[PDB]
Amino acid sequence: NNTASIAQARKLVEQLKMEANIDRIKVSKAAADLMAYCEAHAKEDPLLTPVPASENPFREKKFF
Amino acid sequence: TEDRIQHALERCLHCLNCWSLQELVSRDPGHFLILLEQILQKTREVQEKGTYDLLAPLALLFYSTVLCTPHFPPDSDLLLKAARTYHRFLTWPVPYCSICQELLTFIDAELKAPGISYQRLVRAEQGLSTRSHRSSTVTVLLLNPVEVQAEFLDVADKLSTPGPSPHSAYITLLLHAFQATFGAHCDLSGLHRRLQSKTLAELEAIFTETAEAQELASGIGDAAEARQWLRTKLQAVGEKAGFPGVLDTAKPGKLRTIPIPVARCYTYSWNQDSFDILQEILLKASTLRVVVFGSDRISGKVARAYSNLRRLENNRPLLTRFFKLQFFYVPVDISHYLGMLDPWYERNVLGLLPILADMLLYYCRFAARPVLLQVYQTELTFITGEKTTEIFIHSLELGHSAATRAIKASGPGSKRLEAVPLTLQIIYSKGAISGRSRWSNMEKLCTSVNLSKATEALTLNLTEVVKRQFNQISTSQIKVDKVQIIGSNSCPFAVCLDQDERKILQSVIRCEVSPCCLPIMTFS
Amino acid sequence: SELDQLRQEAEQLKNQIRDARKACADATLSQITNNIDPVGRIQMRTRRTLRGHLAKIYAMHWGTDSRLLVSASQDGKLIIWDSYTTNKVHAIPLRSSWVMTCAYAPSGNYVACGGLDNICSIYNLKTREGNVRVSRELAGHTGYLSCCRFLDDNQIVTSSGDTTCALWDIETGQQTTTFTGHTGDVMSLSLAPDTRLFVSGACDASAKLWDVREGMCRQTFTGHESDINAICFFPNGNAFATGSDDATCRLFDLRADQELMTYSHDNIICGITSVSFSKSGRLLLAGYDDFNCNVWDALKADRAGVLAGHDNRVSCLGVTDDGMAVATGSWDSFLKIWN
Amino acid sequence: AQLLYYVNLLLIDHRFLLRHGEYVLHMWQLNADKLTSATNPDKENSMSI
Repeated sequence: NNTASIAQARKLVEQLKMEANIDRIKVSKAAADLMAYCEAHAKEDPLLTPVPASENPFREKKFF
Repeated sequence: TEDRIQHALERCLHCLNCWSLQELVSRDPGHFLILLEQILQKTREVQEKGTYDLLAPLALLFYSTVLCTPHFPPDSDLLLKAARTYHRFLTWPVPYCSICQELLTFIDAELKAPGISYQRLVRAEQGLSTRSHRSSTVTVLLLNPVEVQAEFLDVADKLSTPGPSPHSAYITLLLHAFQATFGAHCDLSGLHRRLQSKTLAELEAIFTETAEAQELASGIGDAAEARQWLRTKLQAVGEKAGFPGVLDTAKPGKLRTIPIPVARCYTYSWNQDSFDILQEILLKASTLRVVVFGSDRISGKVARAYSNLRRLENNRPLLTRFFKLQFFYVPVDISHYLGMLDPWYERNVLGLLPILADMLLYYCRFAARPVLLQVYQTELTFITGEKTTEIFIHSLELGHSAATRAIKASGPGSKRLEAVPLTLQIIYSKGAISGRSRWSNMEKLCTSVNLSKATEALTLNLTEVVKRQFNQISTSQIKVDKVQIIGSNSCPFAVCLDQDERKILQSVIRCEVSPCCLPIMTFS
Repeated sequence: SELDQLRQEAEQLKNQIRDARKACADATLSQITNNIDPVGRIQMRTRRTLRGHLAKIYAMHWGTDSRLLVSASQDGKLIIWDSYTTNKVHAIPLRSSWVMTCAYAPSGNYVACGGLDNICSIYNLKTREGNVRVSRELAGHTGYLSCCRFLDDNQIVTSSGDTTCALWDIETGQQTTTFTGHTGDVMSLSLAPDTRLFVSGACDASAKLWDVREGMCRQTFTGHESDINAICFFPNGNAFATGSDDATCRLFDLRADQELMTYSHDNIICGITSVSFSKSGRLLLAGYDDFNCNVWDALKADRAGVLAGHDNRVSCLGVTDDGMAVATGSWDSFLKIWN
Repeated sequence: AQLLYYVNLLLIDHRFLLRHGEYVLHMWQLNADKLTSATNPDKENSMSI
């Protein structure tokens, strides 16, 4: 029962070679990027900053 | 010895006593004739007193004993006396006359050919085949490790070990074959030593020339002549063979209990409930013995695989083209049901090399009485229009109970995953003992429907909801044999067969019910 | 020989990956985010309630229009709601009552669902006769359909309990691509803003980034101590969060190919059922198996708020494409919109 | 014990044999009447044993 274990263990090692063959980026820069993304799109997010009730479709109008 | 055997017999037919007695007799060949005479006398005490109860155990005891008795005196009247004893039972109901006719056939075989029964049984058990008369009775064991018990697992492991050998098996069979006929005029040691020096091929040529006359002499009307003409046949064979003087010796050569070489036992682990394991094993004139351990839940699964295999092989005979199937149930609800019914089953095999494995290599060779439960054929229908008739054997379910079962049997899903009533039509036939069925029809708002056991009858738990909100429940059991359930396409219900979650079914719009080789067995 | 050398090559390449990741692990997100002003307390209110489901709700998915939303429920039904009006735009009865997932198409014309039927049933809302007709039964999966997301009207990715995902072409009814590799049931998936990549979470307590284009596993992320129940991309598409039965969420960046942040608390002991990001991503909304739906500051990792409007497990939740409202379906048979 | 039903059945039959098997019989209700050896023709409201 080696033909299965070997065919499996080869996929594993061919997969692990795939994952290791990537140019990673410093975690610090990943964070800086995400923080500055939220900083960029924070205004367009009504969940973060409460918007006026007039712009809220679920509280100021029943006709749509 | 005599009184001990008689008193142990009195204990035998009143849990391991059967074994104590087989061992006691096995010690010194003398005991066998004592026990046989005692049995016979007792069977005439019944031939004349009554109490049908005690015919089956006594017939079994006689069969078991005479089956292995090392040798009968040429002048002994024991077999003819036994024939005269059992030739007076034909005036009894069925099956007593059937048992007795079969036993008389066995006695006919004995007289016409000594040691024919033991040699046939073992040659079937050991898989050794003559070029003409082939025989194989292979006992394969099905065991799920976590369900079976330690000791039992040890028994299975030991049985899997190929204890006997073909050459040792041939030696033992030639020994018993010569000792049943010649007996005290044959020195065991002598032959046995003029035997081990031989080879497997010639041991076969001989055991074959032997079994062939063991048959041809059995099939002749002059049992006494056939007998002496068989002693003579074996003599004329043993002369050529090359152990002359070993036989027909004027000394009182002693007799001893030659054992029964265990049959070819294979073990296969059951991490399954379907019998596809059996076909896969097969992928690796004869019979096959399957022995399984009886757990409580396993019940349903076991009986549902019984039904599935039967119908599958009915569609196409594959496992029944070269082997005949024999399935054995070993306790470890059906167990309770059979426990109080058959006192012989509750005495010998309900409770259960080691004693356990002798009483399991014993039970499995004698019991030949199939007692079967009424399989229930049920044809379902879905919204898609699929119709098939698959069986349940212990109980059926429908409604929210089967959905709950699936809800928890989902594992990955059961971690990420009220009984709405069902407006269904119930058309059930209250059966009549006289045959005058009584129809009654309703439509009721019931949540779950549970067929349960009581030709047989089926009790049915109904769960009526008079009002939804904690639905109201009025559970009523009513005896019914043919029941028809009609459910609108817009009211599919979760149907489960045999309480096993592997067969929880949905989308059913209609369920028809009506009571309806491989046998399951019961000792008496 | 060949298998022991291949096993030691596997277990050497693994520590090469661990060292390639530890090299980039210079600073944590909690340090970098220590300075930024906390988000405060996200006081949320139940705006709507969507009644009509007769039993547990198993899934829901917003439409790209932000107004319509599908929801699959234990009662065997798939309802399309108009969140603004609370009226049921559709009440589709399913052939199999064991529905577990649903997915409004981005166009709004198609909806998909599936479950233990091992089939991804695609339905058409804009039918020739205007009825709710079944366009396709995408069959082929050997396990329960656990989740699926439309790429378009004609393409759809589905995950299954066979430890695989698959891209389908609805026209042919055939598995365009098959995404094998998981060693456990794939509970969830999520298409990136770029439809060429998607991540998937499985019961192996690990997530995997897949290439829709080719069909190969690009990266594999670990860290969870239990089954991953839900997964989705960060709005930008360079990161994704996973919720697990170990009572924790975790954030993974693709470019850094490692965990950035953990979201958990000693008080929180039950697993996470669902996760979603706000339009900006500053807020992470995690569903739990204690009738709660906690709001986390994605950067501070602090529990900003709690949505407690359900009597039973908060099974599913979503956010509109405009982030204007949060839907949460639950086992209490009711969905609830929040703002 | 106030008699309410009766029925009879021969044990040997006309052709010199003994009766053997399952038998379902319909009872008469209540002389030469009690020696009858035939079954009630009322097959739909008679007591069957």
